Amino acid sequence: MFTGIITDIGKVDRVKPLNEGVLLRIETAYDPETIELGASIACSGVCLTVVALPEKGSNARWFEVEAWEEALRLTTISSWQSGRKINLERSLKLGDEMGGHLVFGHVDGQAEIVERKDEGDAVRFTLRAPEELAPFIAQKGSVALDGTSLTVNGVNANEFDVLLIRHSLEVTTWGERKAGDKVNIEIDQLARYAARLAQY
Amino acid sequence: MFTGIITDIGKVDRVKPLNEGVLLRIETAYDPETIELGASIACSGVCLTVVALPEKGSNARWFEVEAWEEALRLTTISSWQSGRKINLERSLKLGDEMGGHLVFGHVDGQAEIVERKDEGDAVRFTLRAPEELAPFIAQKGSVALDGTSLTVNGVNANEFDVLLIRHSLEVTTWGERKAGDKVNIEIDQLARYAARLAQYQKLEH
Amino acid sequence: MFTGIITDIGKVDRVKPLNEGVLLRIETAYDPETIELGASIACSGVCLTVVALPEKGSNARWFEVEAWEEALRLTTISSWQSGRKINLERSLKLGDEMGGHLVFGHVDGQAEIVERKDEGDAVRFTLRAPEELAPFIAQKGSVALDGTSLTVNGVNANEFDVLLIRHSLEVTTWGERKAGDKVNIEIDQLARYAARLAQY
Ligand SMILES: O=c1[nH]c(NC[C@H](O)[C@H](O)[C@H](O)CO)c([N+](=O)[O-])c(=O)[nH]1
Ligand SMILES: O=c1[nH]c(NC[C@H](O)[C@H](O)[C@H](O)CO)c([N+](=O)[O-])c(=O)[nH]1
Ligand SMILES: O=c1[nH]c(NC[C@H](O)[C@H](O)[C@H](O)CO)c([N+](=O)[O-])c(=O)[nH]1
Ligand SMILES: O=c1[nH]c(NC[C@H](O)[C@H](O)[C@H](O)CO)c([N+](=O)[O-])c(=O)[nH]1
Ligand SMILES: O=c1[nH]c(NC[C@H](O)[C@H](O)[C@H](O)CO)c([N+](=O)[O-])c(=O)[nH]1
Ligand SMILES: O=c1[nH]c(NC[C@H](O)[C@H](O)[C@H](O)CO)c([N+](=O)[O-])c(=O)[nH]1
Repeated sequence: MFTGIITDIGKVDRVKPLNEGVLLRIETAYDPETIELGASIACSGVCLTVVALPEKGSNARWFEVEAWEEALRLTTISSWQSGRKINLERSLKLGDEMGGHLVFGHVDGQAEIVERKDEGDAVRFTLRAPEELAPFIAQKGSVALDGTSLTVNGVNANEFDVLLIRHSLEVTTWGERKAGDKVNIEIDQLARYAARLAQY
Repeated sequence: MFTGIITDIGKVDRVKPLNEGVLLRIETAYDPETIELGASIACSGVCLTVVALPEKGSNARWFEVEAWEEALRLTTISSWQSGRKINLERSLKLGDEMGGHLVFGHVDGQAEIVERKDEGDAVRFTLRAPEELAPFIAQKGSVALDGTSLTVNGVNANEFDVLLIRHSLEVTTWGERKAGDKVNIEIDQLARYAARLAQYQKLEH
Repeated sequence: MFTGIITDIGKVDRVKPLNEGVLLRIETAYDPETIELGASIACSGVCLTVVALPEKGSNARWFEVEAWEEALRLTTISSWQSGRKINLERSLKLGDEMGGHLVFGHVDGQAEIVERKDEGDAVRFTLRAPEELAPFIAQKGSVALDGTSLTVNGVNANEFDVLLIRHSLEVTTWGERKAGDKVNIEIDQLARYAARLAQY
């Protein structure tokens, strides 16, 4: 589990093909001495488990993860190539506060940025989400876009807007986002359960 | 408390029947110096208390647990024989990373594997959950199956699917699971809070 | 921080009025050499700081704490008189085992015991929760009642059930608890998250 508070901008070093999957090497500012093997890291909102770390003595700062069929089909990982900057977040530690938005790294699909407009030192992004996600939006709660916890402001069916503040643009990949870009979308976990309960 | 991140594959050494209970001796890779009597260890998702350990200074690596009436009835434990491989997880300590979700080790019942499909080096498992548990299983939600924190992908009535990654298949008992097998199911406690608010709001109006 | 695993039954020796507060002197079985000035101790679920200790060379086994407006308003502290037995728990350190659940020692309010019923070695307590907390008390959920980590056995409107085992009744103030008694209530992190989302 995560909080959607991005702590690093990672970089895709290499993409290696696996049997119906990809091996991703991600460059990070995180100390590999603080990353245990098997740790869960949210990579642009995708929960992935660390499978390899640099050799003892090596000055390299990377971690390796494996993205399989569900992650490839639904997430932006399908388009990831060497040089791609990605949002990073470490798992929530027992004792730390949960905050206003829990993020599990279970992305529903890809939302598309249709408009980017500057509003002072902040940037308003207008997005379109897959049709099936529309009833979860309009509820105007919090959403995880590329692993970033964001408040849903205006809504028109499957179209919605988010306001990215100066700090968020600086410390996340949102500073380089533009119209046409695909982002990972994760609907609020409690809202998922509430909607599933409503079916019965 | 647990997170559903399996850290060892234990092996059932001894199965001893007691008065409405069973004494289980589990061989483990865990350091005996890290385990004290009264410790809680999730055994294939079942929270069990350590009742016996090897002698002070011994190199033997095992721990004993007792599964009573509730555990024997709701869980897969009733079928556990000597040689059975089980998923193991230590209780969360202050400051430990919660890699999965909040897992309590309180198994709600048993889910049956209806299909095992290869997805390259990953494996898709289709499961049938008890009817009562179905409203708590949501698409892209969390579930603890044999104590393993997993993302629920598709859901159709009381049937749902999960994708077991290569890493999980290698470090858990999921690598040997097949169609027809019964697994321990613990629905996400977060779903109970959604059900509670909906129950309170219904009683209100 | 705390886990809800009570380690001592303290006794209130003195209740002294302060300017906009209350000073409490608590007798404890804790080793006096292990209690340092400024240490956090959960007193019937209320996180309070040690303000005074016995002087150099004294054999006395007490500690002093100060309760302010928030604690006096929300907790049972306002009703505490000399001779009152209270649950005690020392603060956790990074890496400590957590036998109960995550307890911050920040009580949300007071729950009232409406019924006490024997069930073999165990005792079933029925409690009335404040209306603001009631929609966030769910079955199988963890709750801190008088600082004791307990599982919610059943729910019904504003009422909920907890089952107190023989050991818990023996080592905590729950053994002397009766119908009509007010207890401190602290909802867990999941309940707090659900309450925060409903508030938003
Ligand atoms: O393919 C993977 N999926 C994993 N999880 C599920 C994944 O997050 C979802 O399939 C994705 O978010 C799309 O829903 C992984 N871990 O959890 O560690 C992992 O390492 N690899
Ligand atoms: O720019 C924003 N940051 C927000 N949150 C903080 C953001 O998640 C972090 O700054 C970022 O993840 C980097 O840590 C928002 N909400 O939480 O709703 C929001 O609407 N906009
Ligand atoms: O039978 C037992 N049940 C226990 N707990 C409840 C058990 O987890 C559930 O009965 C089971 O998960 C089914 O719901 C134990 N501990 O908690 O330690 C234990 O040692 N033995
Ligand atoms: O195989 C998977 N592992 C996952 N997580 C990690 C898994 O719990 C551990 O690898 C395992 O418990 C061993 O530590 C998943 N998600 O978290 O979503 C998932 O969907 N599939
Ligand atoms: O009145 C006090 N409140 C304190 N904390 C907050 C207190 O726990 C809450 O007000 C109470 O639990 C009600 O929410 C103290 N410390 O933390 O040390 C203290 O010493 N005194
Ligand atoms: O009597 C109980 N003790 C429980 N836990 C142990 C209790 O917190 C301690 O015995 C006590 O705090 C003294 O250390 C319970 N749960 O944890 O759920 C419970 O429901 N009932």
